Amino acid sequence: SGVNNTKKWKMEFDTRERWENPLMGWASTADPLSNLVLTFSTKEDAVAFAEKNGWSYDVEERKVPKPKSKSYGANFSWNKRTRVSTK
Amino acid sequence: EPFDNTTYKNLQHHDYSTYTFLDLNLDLSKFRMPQPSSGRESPRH
Repeated sequence: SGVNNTKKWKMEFDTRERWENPLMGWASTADPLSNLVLTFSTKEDAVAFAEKNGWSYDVEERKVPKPKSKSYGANFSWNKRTRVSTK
Repeated sequence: EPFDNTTYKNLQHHDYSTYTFLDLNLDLSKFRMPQPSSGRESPRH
């Protein structure tokens, strides 16, 4: 339920092939940018960094939890369906 | 009638039975009043 890993923007790259090493079955790759993850404070900063480095990018907007109405009293409503049958 | 303070007058409970309490509530039904209604048969309705 923590939200501290949702405070900063990231940049990642497309996933590419990983294959089994014939000897030991490990996961082998030829993608040098496989584990490259960059951190940014803002979308504008990230887009600028990608543009100057000549990478094509897709931006996905932040999904923020919507504010909600929370009432402990509603659990004991007289005429509503919010009445809980168990605590 | 003369004031006597030397007897225990609550001796009826020595005769009560298993179904006594609920039988008396049955007899008390006629004396009640129309109950109030939420507006739905149950919270799950």
